[PDB]
Amino acid sequence: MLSYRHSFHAGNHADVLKHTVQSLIIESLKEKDKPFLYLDTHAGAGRYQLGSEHAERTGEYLEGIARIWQQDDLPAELEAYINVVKHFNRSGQLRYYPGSPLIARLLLREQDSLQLTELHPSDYPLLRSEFQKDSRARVEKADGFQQLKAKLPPVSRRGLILIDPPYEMKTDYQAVVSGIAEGYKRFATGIYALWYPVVLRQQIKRMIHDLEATGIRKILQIELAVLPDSDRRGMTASGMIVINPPWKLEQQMNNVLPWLHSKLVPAGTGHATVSWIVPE
Ligand SMILES: Nc1ncnc2c1ncn2[C@@H]1O[C@H](CSCC[C@H](N)C(=O)O)[C@@H](O)[C@H]1O
Ligand SMILES: Nc1ncnc2c1ncn2[C@@H]1O[C@H](COP(=O)(O)O)[C@@H](O)[C@H]1O
Ligand code: NA
Repeated sequence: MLSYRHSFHAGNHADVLKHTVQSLIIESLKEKDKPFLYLDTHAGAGRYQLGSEHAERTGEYLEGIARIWQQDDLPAELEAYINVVKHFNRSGQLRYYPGSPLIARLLLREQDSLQLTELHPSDYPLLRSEFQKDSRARVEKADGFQQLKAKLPPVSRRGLILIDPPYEMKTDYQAVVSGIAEGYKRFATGIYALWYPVVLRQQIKRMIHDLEATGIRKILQIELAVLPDSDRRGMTASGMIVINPPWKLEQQMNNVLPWLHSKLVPAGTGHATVSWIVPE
């Protein structure tokens, strides 16, 4: 029961990919003056201490955000994201990492809104504090999957829905698919971004098969692996599955994925790909 702590992983290569994609979608949504909703089902604490015992135990951020945030040849597509990270580390030392809600908080406009949920009794109060002074946001201690029913469609009728569970419970692999189906039924023009870990490739193949079976079209897959697939314990890769991606996203990812992979994976192992699960 909610034993997962994101602090162990905050700012690792999966977070870099996830937040790169999140930021690019937000920038696309901002192109039109009309307001939109940012809905984060599994929101986390908001920000993470990289000097914490958890972060330093794995040191995963050292192979993630650390490898790109001070690069002089940073691709333009990453500027919005990296500028948020720099805002939280103005000393130039890498000490704090902004989670999805804070990236959203700093990229959204005055007219936009945020709806965030987190169940963990350490992380929810921290998330609440991050948004006490920002009336654009609503933060609730409740099941994120339920929000795909309760909060869609938004009155603004525009939005990004980030679904980023920890997959501590293996039912998550089914729940993300059923949850997307329910949300899509209520709000078919929404942009849905689903993060997934590759611990067992067969789990992911089954998940993608289930997603195809919903009949939903226009499904883009973006994956970055630091190691080839393995049956061993660890996560060798992660990806973003994006439903209704903005028209530029595929090209933007083709522009930045090789650079990202070269920086995050100096040994050149694994892969990085963008492809359609379901076209048109
Ligand atoms: N059913 C559920 N509803 C809401 N939060 C959940 C949940 N099950 C697990 N969680 C929380 O989901 C989170 C996944 S990590 C979230 C990271 C965040 N989206 C970011 O990018 O920074 C954990 O904080 C965990 O406590
Ligand atoms: N966000 C993440 N980033 C990197 N590794 C992760 C993440 N979530 C889970 N893992 C790893 O995936 C493996 C399987 O998780 P578990 O079975 O819960 O230990 C463990 O090695 C975890 O550390
Ligand atoms: Na996770």
